[PDB]
Amino acid sequence: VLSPADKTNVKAAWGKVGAHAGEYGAEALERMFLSFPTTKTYFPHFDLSHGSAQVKGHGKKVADALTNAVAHVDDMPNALSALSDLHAHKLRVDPVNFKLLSHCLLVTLAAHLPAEFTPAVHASLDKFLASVSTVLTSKYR
Amino acid sequence: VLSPADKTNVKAAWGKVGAHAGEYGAEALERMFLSFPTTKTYFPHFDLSHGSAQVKGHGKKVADALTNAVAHVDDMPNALSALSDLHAHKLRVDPVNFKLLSHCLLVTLAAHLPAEFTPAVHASLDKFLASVSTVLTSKYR
Amino acid sequence: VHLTPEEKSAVTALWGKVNVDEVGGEALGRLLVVYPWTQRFFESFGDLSTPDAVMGNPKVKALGKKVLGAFSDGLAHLDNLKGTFATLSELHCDKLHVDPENFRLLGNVLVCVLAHHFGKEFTPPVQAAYQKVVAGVANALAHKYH
Amino acid sequence: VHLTPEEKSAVTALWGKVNVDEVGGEALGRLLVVYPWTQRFFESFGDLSTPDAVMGNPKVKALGKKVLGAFSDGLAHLDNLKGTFATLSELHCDKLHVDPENFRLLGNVLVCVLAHHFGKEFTPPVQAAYQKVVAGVANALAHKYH
Ligand code: HEM
Ligand code: HEM
Ligand code: HEM
Ligand code: HEM
Repeated sequence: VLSPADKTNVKAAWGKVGAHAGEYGAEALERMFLSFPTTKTYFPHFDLSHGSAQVKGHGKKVADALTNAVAHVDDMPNALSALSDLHAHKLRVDPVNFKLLSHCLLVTLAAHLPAEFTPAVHASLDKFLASVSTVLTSKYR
Repeated sequence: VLSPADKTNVKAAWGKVGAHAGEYGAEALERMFLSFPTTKTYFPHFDLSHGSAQVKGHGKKVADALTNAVAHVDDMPNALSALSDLHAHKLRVDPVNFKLLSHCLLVTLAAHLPAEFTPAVHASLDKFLASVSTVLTSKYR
Repeated sequence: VHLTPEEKSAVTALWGKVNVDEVGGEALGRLLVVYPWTQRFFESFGDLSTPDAVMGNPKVKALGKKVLGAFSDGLAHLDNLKGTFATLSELHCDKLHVDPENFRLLGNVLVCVLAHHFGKEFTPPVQAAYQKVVAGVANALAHKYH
Repeated sequence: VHLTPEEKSAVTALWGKVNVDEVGGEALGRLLVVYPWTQRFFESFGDLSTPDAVMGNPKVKALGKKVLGAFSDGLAHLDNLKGTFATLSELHCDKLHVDPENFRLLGNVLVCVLAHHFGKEFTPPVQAAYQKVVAGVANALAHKYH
């Protein structure tokens, strides 16, 4: 359950990302592919090397989804419903992998927002990404 | 997300447990303590050996909570709110442990309801216990 | 953490009664039904659209039989599960990229299948022994990740 | 799966710059704040009621320092993490009953703390190398469960 403080913290941390949102999303993907090679198999039509325009383009879409989550943090299941269907039904993404990407998103934020990434804000972000991950894995059937 | 079929399946499987509910709850606890010794540490005021009146009494309370979940399957966060507070705030139960008890509940149902425990009903029950576990771990702060 | 003589007895007595042509496929089938993302690894297996389709799919039953044989193997070499499972570990980890969490899930599904099939004979001590086994197998199968 | 020479270089260069009196406590503190059930193991540590209380708690910082030293140890014996971590494994597994999933979480928290403290120096390849390390340590620490 996201507290009011969590919502505030997440809104504030994300607000500082500004025009870098797409870039940080791509960065998190890259960190995930390198640190957790099993996740690479989901992107055979992607070249996953550094500076990949595909990873870049994809990072923008990931970020847009997170932004959508932040903006509708009280209505996330509804907000990300299409995405949950996609990830469970078409993509069949292993739920363990959401924890891996969530970790890499946290690492990316930490590396870019030294002032914002306090222990409290760290906890809010973790809960936020876990709630997103929950929604995105809620549609297996 | 619990489908209508899931709700039907869970209602039907549970309905067959009848007067055995308390007993099966105690049995699941016992299976958990034996198979997963780390969980024993949460009950130092309990003797955990077979035939323990404490485990018996406790099995009844666990079952009552599940029954409450079944009866209010569309409103589970609200229905188990007190319990979620208890498990996160007072008890500080590790979330991994809910998966262990959920598994042992499934094993207990399987061992007692050969007709009911079809693959489909098995899947509904798993999703049900995972949703219960989600609610019960939703209150860390 | 491995098995006491009493656990080994319980485990072998029960395992002797297992139908080796059915139990493997039952477990694999249930994995695919209960944890549907696992179906991603079986796109060539044809119809997996309903629980009935999955359970009666001949490729599922055939592969299941092979899985059960590996568990049987495991049972026969509890003291060297790593060597026993080396080639399978290379396959599932290096070649397939199966997340090792799925090895734990399949083992637990197999435990549920044993409970279903032996009922009260599948006592809590008997399950305790089997959990050691499936944990062991999972850990060995994941070795290429470690 | 262990480290290439290039990863070992990246890892040791960065680790040399780590303040060993602060980073351990920062990681342990954050674990307690981010995954609050972990506080169950620290009832004698006094005030853990707020993020500030936890981070400035002297017992947390002291223990943190010991944790970091074990990672340092680990770094020095990547080829025998099991022996290095045996006594710690007995402690945390046989005595404390800490679920080994928590070893993975602490390692990841430490990775987040390194990213926070080195920023852009903590590149994706550098993190990749560190993940191998923390995975290794976690697996070794869990050995008494296997
Ligand atoms: C917070 C977690 C995640 C978010 C917010 C997210 C978001 C998205 C979005 C917005 C898309 C594009 C959908 C569209 O264009 O209609 C997408 C596609 C995709 N996602 Fe994710 N995703 C997440 C986690 C993951 C994970 C963990 C994996 C695998 C490890 C994954 C694998 C994929 C794949 C393979 C595609 C298809 C890309 C393509 O074919 O172009 N996603 N995701
Ligand atoms: C579906 C999962 C679970 C359900 C439905 C459940 C339900 C309950 C209920 C109804 C109570 C009694 C509350 C009261 O009397 O006010 C309780 C207490 C308790 N639970 Fe759970 N529980 C679950 C999982 C767990 C797990 C996984 C653990 C630890 C591994 C755990 C540890 C405890 C402990 C230590 C108590 C206190 C018992 C006592 O002091 O008498 N519970 N739970
Ligand atoms: C305890 C866990 C497991 C055991 C003991 C096991 C055992 C086996 C065995 C014996 C084979 C036959 C290999 C051969 O033909 O020589 C096999 C193949 C295969 N397994 Fe598993 N398996 C396990 C878990 C899993 C899981 C969880 C998945 C997917 C989620 C998986 C995916 C596959 C696939 C796709 C093949 C076909 C390989 C091929 O023919 O190319 N396995 N496994
Ligand atoms: C990579 C993971 C970990 C490492 C490397 C580690 C390392 C250590 C070290 C070096 C000590 C000092 C032992 C001594 O005084 O000789 C210690 C003690 C302790 N650890 Fe950890 N630890 C880890 C994870 C955890 C986790 C996740 C928890 C709890 C959730 C935990 C709970 C404790 C407790 C309660 C003590 C106090 C032991 C005592 O003095 O009786 N540890 N650990």
